[PDB]
Amino acid sequence: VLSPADKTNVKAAWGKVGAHAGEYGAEALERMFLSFPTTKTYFPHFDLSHGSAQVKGHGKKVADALTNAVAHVDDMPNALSALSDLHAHKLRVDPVNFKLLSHCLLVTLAAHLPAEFTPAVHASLDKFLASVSTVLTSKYR
Amino acid sequence: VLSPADKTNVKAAWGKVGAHAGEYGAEALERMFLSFPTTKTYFPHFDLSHGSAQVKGHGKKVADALTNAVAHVDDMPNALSALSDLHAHKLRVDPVNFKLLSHCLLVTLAAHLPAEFTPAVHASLDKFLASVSTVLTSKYR
Amino acid sequence: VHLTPEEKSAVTALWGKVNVDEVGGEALGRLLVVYPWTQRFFESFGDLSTPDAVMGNPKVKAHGKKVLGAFSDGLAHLDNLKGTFATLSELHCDKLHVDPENFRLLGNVLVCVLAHHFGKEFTPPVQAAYQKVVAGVANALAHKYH
Amino acid sequence: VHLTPEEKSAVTALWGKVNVDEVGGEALGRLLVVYPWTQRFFESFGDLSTPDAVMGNPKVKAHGKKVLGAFSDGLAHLDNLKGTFATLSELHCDKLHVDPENFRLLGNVLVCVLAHHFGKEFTPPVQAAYQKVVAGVANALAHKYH
Ligand code: HEM
Ligand code: HEM
Ligand code: HEM
Ligand code: HEM
Ligand SMILES: C[C@H](Oc1cc2cc(C(N)=O)ccc2nc1N)c1cc(F)ccc1-n1cccn1
Ligand SMILES: C[C@H](Oc1cc2cc(C(N)=O)ccc2nc1N)c1cc(F)ccc1-n1cccn1
Repeated sequence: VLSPADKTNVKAAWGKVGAHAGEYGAEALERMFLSFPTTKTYFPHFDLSHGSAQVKGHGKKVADALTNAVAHVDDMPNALSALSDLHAHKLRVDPVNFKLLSHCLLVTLAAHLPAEFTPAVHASLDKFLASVSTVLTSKYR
Repeated sequence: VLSPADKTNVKAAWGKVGAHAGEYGAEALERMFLSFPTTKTYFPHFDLSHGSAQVKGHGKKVADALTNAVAHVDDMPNALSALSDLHAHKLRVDPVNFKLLSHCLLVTLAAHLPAEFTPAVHASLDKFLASVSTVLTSKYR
Repeated sequence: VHLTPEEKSAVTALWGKVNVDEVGGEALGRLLVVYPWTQRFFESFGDLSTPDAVMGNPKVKAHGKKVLGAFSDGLAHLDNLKGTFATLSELHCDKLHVDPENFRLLGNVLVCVLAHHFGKEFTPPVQAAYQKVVAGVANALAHKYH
Repeated sequence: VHLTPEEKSAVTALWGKVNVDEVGGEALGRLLVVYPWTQRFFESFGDLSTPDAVMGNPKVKAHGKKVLGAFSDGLAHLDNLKGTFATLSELHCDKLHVDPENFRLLGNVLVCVLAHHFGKEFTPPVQAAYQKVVAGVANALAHKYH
């Protein structure tokens, strides 16, 4: 459950990503596939080599989905319903993988936006990514 | 994220508890303290011996809070705000303990209401107790 | 896993009454229904689209019987779970890529099934002893992850 | 924990540049702020009521330095983590009753702090090597709970 301060922190921190969206999303995926190789088993059809156009395109889609979640932070089950049907019903992603990607996104933000990644902002982003993760792994339609 | 079917399944199974609320709540606590002794460290001031009046009284409070959560299933952050104040801000209960009590509640329901404890109902009760757990362990004031 | 002589006696007596044709399949079926992402590991079983389809699926029942056999094996080797299960842990970790949190989930679903079958006979002390057993089994299945 | 000669070299080179006065306290402070229930274990440190109060607390900074020392001890004994952390595992299990999931959380917070300090130099291959290290440390700390 996000606090009002959590929502302000998430809107401000994720707002600093802006046009870097795709780059941060692609780097988080790259970090995930290298650090936790079992995550690669969900993407057998992807070219996963460094500078892969497919990972770059996917990174943009993931980051744009998070931007959409921020734009509907009080109505995420409704706003993310199609993504939930994809990850929960179709792909059957184990919830552990969402913890891994969420962690890799935080690492990416810490490395490239250090002034924004304060302890309070880190706590708010962790809660936001955990809330998005529960929505994407739940069957509620 | 609870589905509309989840909400009705929870209303139907928990509705069969009724006057046996305190007894199921007390048994779930008893099961928890015996199976996972570290949970006793949150209750140093309690008499935790078998048939303890304190555990029985506490069991009724826990079960009545769940009945209230069922009655406000779409507005749990607001309805359970005082319980989040207590568990998240004051007692600082580690979220693992909520998984343990939730499991002990499911065991109690399986043992005493077998006709109610179908796989569909078991799935709905697990999701409901996980949602209640996140509310009680979150700081959202 | 350390069980008291009283716990060993209670665990053994209840285990001898377990319906070996049903309990495993019911634990596996409930895992698939309650934690739906676990279905990804069992695509070869066919139809798992509804709770009734899962529970009545013959592949779920046959595989569940094998899983129950492995918990039975655990109960017979409580002093050497890591050794006994070494090759089983290798299969789950290296070949199947099953995240270890799922082993804890299956152990707890099995406890729910035992409570469902035994009612008031699955007492809080009997449950406490079974929790030590299923935690031991889960830790042994996760041990080859490092 | 198995690290390649390349990973060993990258881990050692970055570790030698770690600010020993700050990194541990920042990892511990962030654990307390990001996972607030962890504060229950540190009531003797006094004021932890705000993020600024946590991060500037001298007990958090001094204890964080000891935690960093223990991760460093892990790096010095990668082939024998369970042996190295045996007494620390018993302390966190038997005396402190810290649930083992919290060890994984601290390891990952430390990785976030290393990324925060090193920026683009904390590359995806450097991170991957550190993930093996912190997972190894977390597993070794949890080993006496079984
Ligand atoms: C913050 C968490 C996540 C978000 C916001 C997210 C978002 C997305 C989006 C927007 C798509 C594209 C859907 C489309 O094509 O219309 C997608 C696809 C997919 N996601 Fe996720 N995802 C997340 C986590 C995960 C994780 C943890 C995994 C597995 C490790 C995963 C596996 C997939 C796969 C396999 C696809 C299909 C890719 C393809 O064939 O093109 N996702 N995700
Ligand atoms: C479904 C989950 C839970 C519910 C609905 C719940 C509900 C409650 C309620 C209604 C009270 C009484 C508040 C009052 O006196 O006005 C309470 C007190 C308390 N709860 Fe929980 N609780 C839950 C889980 C837990 C867990 C997992 C723990 C720790 C293992 C815990 C520890 C406590 C403690 C220590 C108190 C204070 C008892 C006293 O001094 O009287 N609770 N809880
Ligand atoms: C923690 C308790 C568990 C026990 C005792 C257990 C036991 C077993 C046993 C005895 C086998 C048969 C081995 C063989 O003959 O080659 C097996 C196979 C397997 N297990 Fe487990 N298992 C456990 C948990 C899990 C979980 C949680 C999953 C997935 C979520 C899983 C997925 C599988 C799969 C996919 C196979 C191969 C089935 C096939 O042949 O198609 N197991 N398990
Ligand atoms: C996984 C990495 C961890 C490492 C390497 C670690 C390391 C240490 C070390 C070296 C000590 C000092 C022991 C002594 O003075 O004899 C210590 C103490 C302690 N640790 Fe940890 N720890 C870890 C995780 C945790 C976590 C997650 C918690 C709580 C959530 C925790 C709570 C404590 C507490 C309460 C003490 C005693 C502090 C005091 O003296 O009042 N530790 N830890
Ligand atoms: C609008 C939202 O509604 C709910 C959020 C829930 C979250 C969980 C959960 N598990 O995080 C479980 C039940 C919920 N029920 C709601 N009504 C809400 C209401 C509130 F009073 C405070 C914060 C939020 N919030 C916005 C984003 C995240 N939380
Ligand atoms: C009213 C509630 O609102 C939210 C629930 C949230 C849960 C999470 C979560 N992490 O489970 C994250 C964000 C949420 N935001 C909400 N607005 C809701 C809305 C919906 F469309 C479907 C189900 C529920 N629901 C009722 C009980 C539990 N879920």
